[PDB]
Amino acid sequence: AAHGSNPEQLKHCNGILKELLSKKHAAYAWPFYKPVDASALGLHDYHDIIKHPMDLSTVKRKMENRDYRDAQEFAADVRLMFSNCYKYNPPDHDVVAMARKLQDVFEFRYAKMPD
Amino acid sequence: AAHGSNPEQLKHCNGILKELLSKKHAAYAWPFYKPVDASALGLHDYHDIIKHPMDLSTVKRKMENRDYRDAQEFAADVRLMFSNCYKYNPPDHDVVAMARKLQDVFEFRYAKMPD
Ligand SMILES: O=c1nc(Nc2cccc(Cl)c2)oc2cc(Cl)oc(=O)c12
Ligand SMILES: O=c1nc(Nc2cccc(Cl)c2)oc2cc(Cl)oc(=O)c12
Repeated sequence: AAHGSNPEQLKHCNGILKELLSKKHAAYAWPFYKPVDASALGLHDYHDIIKHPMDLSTVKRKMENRDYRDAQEFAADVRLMFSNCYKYNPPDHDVVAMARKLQDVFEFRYAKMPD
Repeated sequence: AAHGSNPEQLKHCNGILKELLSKKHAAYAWPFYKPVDASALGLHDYHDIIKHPMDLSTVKRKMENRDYRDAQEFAADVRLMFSNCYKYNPPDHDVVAMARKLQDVFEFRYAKMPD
């Protein structure tokens, strides 16, 4: 159901995406810039636990390829990225605190979606 | 695409839903128990700002009526509820702090989804 709102809402999503990637948030966004390299980090159970990896460079490639048909699809991916982090890591890990901070940035601006 | 996982994942979702409704979290979940009554609260702009209201009693009715076909649909509704709160209220409002606490409960247990 391609709504006329979809392109305008996808622009807002792209703006959020640019912000998450910006230096404003780099101190806590950086773990999510690129796909988790499980072997390089010694996390040999990561791909058994996480069945759908996601990261901001993948979200960016999808946006640039016009893969997302609506804001909801884009939001599901960004939230999947954070969920994977909450699934794999103990709740008191530093990367979890970073994920919650970035997700806070994401959720509050996603909530400002034009409609 | 009804996967064989969908009913088992929908059980996990129903467990999350029961937990969000439980007395364990009542001190911060209560604003989300029932649909926002905008007139009763004097929020005469609420339904201009919020185009898709959502609350836990609606999520519960949908679950009981077998409206959700998958965990993703259920998660989109719960997150919509929180997003509506972040959209309408100033970020330093008490209800926003409550929403973030409840959403924390939701996201960390949603991340434990069987798969
Ligand atoms: O989201 C994650 N991002 C990262 N980034 C990362 C961390 C250290 C070095 C480099 Cl090059 C990248 O690593 C993770 C490790 C674990 Cl255990 O879980 C995760 O969810 C993530
Ligand atoms: O989610 C919300 N839940 C509530 N509950 C609520 C608040 C006071 C009394 C009663 Cl009976 C219910 O009120 C809200 C007011 C505003 Cl401004 O925004 C909101 O998002 C919400």
